[PDB]
Amino acid sequence: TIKALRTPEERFSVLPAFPYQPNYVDDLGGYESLRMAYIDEGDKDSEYTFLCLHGEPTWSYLYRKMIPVFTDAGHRVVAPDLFGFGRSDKPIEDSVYNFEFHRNSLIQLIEHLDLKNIVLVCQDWGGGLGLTIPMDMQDRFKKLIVMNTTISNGEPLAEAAVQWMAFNETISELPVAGLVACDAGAAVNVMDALAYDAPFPNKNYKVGVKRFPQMIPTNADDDAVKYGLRAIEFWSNEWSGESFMAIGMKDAVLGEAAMMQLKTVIKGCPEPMKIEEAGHFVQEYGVEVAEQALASFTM
Amino acid sequence: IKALRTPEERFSVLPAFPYQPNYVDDLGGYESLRMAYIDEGDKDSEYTFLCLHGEPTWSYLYRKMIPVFTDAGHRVVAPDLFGFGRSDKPIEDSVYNFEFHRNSLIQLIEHLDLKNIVLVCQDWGGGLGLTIPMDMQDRFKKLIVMNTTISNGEPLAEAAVQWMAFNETISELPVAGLVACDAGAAVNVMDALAYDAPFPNKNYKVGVKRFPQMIPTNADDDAVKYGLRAIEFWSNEWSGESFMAIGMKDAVLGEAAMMQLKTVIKGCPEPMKIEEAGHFVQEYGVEVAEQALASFT
Amino acid sequence: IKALRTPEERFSVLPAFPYQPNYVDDLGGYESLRMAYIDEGDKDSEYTFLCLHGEPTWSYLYRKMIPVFTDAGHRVVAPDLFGFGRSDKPIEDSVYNFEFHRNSLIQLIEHLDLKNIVLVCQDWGGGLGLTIPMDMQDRFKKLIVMNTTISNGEPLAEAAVQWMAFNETISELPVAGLVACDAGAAVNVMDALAYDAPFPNKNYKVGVKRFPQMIPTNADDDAVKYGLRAIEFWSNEWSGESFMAIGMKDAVLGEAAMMQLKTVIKGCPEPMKIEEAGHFVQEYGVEVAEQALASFTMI
Amino acid sequence: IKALRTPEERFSVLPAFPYQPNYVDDLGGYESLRMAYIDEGDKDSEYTFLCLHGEPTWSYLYRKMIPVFTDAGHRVVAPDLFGFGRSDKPIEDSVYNFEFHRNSLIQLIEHLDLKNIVLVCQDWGGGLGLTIPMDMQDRFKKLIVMNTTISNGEPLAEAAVQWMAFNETISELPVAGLVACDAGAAVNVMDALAYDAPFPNKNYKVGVKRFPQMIPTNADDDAVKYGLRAIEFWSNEWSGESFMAIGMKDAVLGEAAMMQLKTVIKGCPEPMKIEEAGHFVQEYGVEVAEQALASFTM
Ligand SMILES: [Cl-]
Ligand SMILES: [Cl-]
Ligand SMILES: [Cl-]
Ligand SMILES: [Cl-]
Ligand SMILES: [Cl-]
Ligand SMILES: [Cl-]
Repeated sequence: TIKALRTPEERFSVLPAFPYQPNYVDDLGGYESLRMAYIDEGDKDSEYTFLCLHGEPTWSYLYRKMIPVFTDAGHRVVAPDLFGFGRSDKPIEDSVYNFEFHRNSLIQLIEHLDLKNIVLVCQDWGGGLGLTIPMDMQDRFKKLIVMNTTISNGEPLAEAAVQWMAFNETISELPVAGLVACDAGAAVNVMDALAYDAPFPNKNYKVGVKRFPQMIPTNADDDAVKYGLRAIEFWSNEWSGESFMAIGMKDAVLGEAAMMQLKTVIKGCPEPMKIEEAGHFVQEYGVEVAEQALASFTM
Repeated sequence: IKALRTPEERFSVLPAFPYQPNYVDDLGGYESLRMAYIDEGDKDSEYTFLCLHGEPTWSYLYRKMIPVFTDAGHRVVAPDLFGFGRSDKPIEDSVYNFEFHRNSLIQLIEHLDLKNIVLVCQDWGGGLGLTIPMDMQDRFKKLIVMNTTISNGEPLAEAAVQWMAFNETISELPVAGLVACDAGAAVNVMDALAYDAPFPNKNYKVGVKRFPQMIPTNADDDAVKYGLRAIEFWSNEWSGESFMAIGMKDAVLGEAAMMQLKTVIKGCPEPMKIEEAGHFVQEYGVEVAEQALASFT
Repeated sequence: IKALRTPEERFSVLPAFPYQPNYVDDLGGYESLRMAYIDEGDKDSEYTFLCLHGEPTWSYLYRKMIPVFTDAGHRVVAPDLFGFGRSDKPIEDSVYNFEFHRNSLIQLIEHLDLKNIVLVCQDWGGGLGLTIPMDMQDRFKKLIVMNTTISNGEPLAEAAVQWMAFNETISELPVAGLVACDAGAAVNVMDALAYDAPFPNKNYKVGVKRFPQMIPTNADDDAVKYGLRAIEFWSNEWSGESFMAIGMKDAVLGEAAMMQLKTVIKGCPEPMKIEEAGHFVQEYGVEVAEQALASFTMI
Repeated sequence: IKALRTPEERFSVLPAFPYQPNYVDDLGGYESLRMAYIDEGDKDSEYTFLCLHGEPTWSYLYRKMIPVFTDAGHRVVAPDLFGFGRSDKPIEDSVYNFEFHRNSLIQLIEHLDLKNIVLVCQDWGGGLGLTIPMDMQDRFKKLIVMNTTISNGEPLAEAAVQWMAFNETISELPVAGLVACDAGAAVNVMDALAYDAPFPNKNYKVGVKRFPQMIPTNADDDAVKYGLRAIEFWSNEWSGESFMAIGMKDAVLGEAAMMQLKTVIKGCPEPMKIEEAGHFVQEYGVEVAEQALASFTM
């Protein structure tokens, strides 16, 4: 009963670099009839499942270069499109989108597919949300691949983050393909730009895109920080898995400085892979990340 | 003419393009269709740089070049074609064609009574604009030409055919995406905002859709009829100064196309070849405007 | 012939080019001048990819292409021209000329009795190499061609004249600098080390100095005499398959020069145009090797 | 001091750096070792921008910044360190060390009697230069800092250790190659020529070889002794204005290392973060010089 738009299917008819048939779930508890799209590739009896979480303003298409590396190695991959993104349904009311709304959708998806032996792969809000999940499902998660992201700790926001919020407030709507192409350079072509704009025929479809910047916590009393501080405890003290970090250096907000701070709270995190040519959207340079992660790991 | 006007709020964040736009809505034949244009520098300047955009851009594309020209004491006129920028946008596909666009520019030129014109063009800016001086010879003095072509009715290159099929298969062209993909580090997200600004949705993009369809496949197309006469004009009648800048990272209208063009422009000096620039040469255009001016008398 | 041999210690750090070099020091006419060449793949392979470098490179330039060819079951031969790479380096200016280089390659071909050759060339690799098949038509089956030209005697374009004057004004050409400037992110500092490795000082660079001087300024030059015959061969006699890849960021031998070249190669398909590649196309050469092979009927 | 002088013909093609060099060869302690330096702008300018290069560069690195400073009515002094640029080049390994370099700069400063100094530094330029104001407090007014660090004795990051082992294992460092790899499109072949110009062969590169060897691995090192006293100075005694520009494409002294540095510079505003710039920030330095000047009260 949540008012939402479904992106017309013709928007997805030209996706040559992402040739997976999407799967759908529309009975997640609390979200009844809101349909979540997700990629599911590799053998269901694979030992390990790579759960690949996107953020703002992307979808599972972002993971198109990483997915084949994981499936070539004999693993399963699950890459959902968050509500408001990709091929998932898109609520049209501002207030529906929040930290809890997104986090719980992922928790429900995980329990719906009964995912186990999970390698969490995350970036941006993918990590902001996703890194807060294993603490409440410890037996499901075994390893972590982390890219440009952060866990909210409630500290005053850096100028770059504040500027980002004010930008998204002032503009008519965010140019989604524009933003990604500006970040990724030669790693994104016009076919990719088409794919990134595909979910959003107009601004009525971009309420989730509008809401993510507004959701960045400005005080310690936000859900993002409440969950965040518990997660930091989990990765520092409870976590006993293997991790791998890849940093896109051309990121003024969640680049090297923010990632190294994050590394300090992930117990066992080895030396990060630092990709000088990569921006915030690390997965556009993600073949070598997926290869090196796998080589580093004991599968 | 049935058309949409882009809401003004779309243009409220343009820090790199701080000109107040001018408007004309009584061009002969286009009555009530409002054309937006930049007009900067002293009206009594010796020379006027007439800067013509193509697909899928607007006068914003010239924002780096304009200050170079005005700093040197000249006037600049940079119109937004109908279907683009802040101009009105016809909603019927048949309204857009080679004559529709060419005549709009001819009318604008006569309306402002532009004289001592330095034609600056690229893409359809040139496809159209390079066909104009032959029919108004005394108004044009010099030429700055960037990645463009004059239609000659020859077989289409494979890249151009692929471009047409792309635009016919997709839902709509990702405007900011395309420019950002082409121009790399020369374009930021504020620029992407500007390029997407004219087009709240695909109903505003009928002109953007039509440009690729207009690429001529028949020697009886107006583009080629005008085109062949233009080639004669630049080769035999033109007596002005010219300067060419080539964005090398262009698979359709790059070096090969530009060198062929140079052969038909009498007096055209050695081109400036910008290895880092793509099709949208004006995003690398400060040094083009500087070198053009230094080369010119 | 008086020459210098680059000290072996210069080549001790080449992790991206882990082939043991072969040597030949009794090529007819070049007695005791030792030519280095890579030779990889089964000797009885159907086809041999003969990969010719130009100014101021060596077989290292082909390091990304070689594994693609050998992983498809073919043999690869990549010589270092005299004055370059691991080959011996004549110290007298006059020894280097079009005939000197061309004949060394002809002698190497006969010495190894190479047959079923796929000619891979660029720069002087092509300027020289594209003139060889007309005098050994039975040996050559296919062609992979990148930013190069065949001399026709026409007045030189301004860029080429500027290149000759710049070479003749400077103390010496900065070898690694030039390649790194051209190839961008496709070359790292380990690659720069490899490109500087042949040349401890300018006494080793007489061949490097001579190549720009050899660009023909009169139609009686050997480059043009052989050149015009070659043009006839590719346009009327040649009956093989070809594939052309153009590095677009090349102000001298880019798109315009390569399209002119295409007109004289009978059967040459639509070129692969690489927007991110410069003159040194082989630094972007994985995809060139892959696509060449896919385009070819390798039987 | 046994040294080589780069033959003058090496510098005959420098169209992007058309300043006539000045020389001093009687710096106290340095025998007749001749140091080259650029000195532009009016000699009586209020402020002098002292622009310090590091490994493996010279004053040429500052060619894009110098005109911005001189256009604004200021003086610029940009020395070539001994072993670099047009300066003389000791041929013995042990002559190069932290003290050797630091004292050369102190002597140059006292020789020209430089006064209202804006310290501009990067790499060893900062490693050395940032340790000088604490012993000449009255002569320094402001700071422009780019990808650099002050030695604190803490464990080396893996990338730094790898950098040292690289320089040990190779025949010699490809100087133009390294700079071109870092700066990309901001450097052309004419620039590559300028960067290789000081070094006809490895005999001229002893200072280039020695800088990586000089990186301190633990707290027992002159770099760190000076370093820890400098950190105190910038944190507690410094009262001037500062401006930081970070080249983000730097795996060693990029955003993480620069933000750590910012914490010890009292009054250091938000850094300018240049996504396209590498370690050699000055190759992207026009906008750094412009924004520094706009940020400053002079
Ligand atoms: Cl719907
Ligand atoms: Cl949808
Ligand atoms: Cl966000
Ligand atoms: Cl078009
Ligand atoms: Cl040459
Ligand atoms: Cl160092």
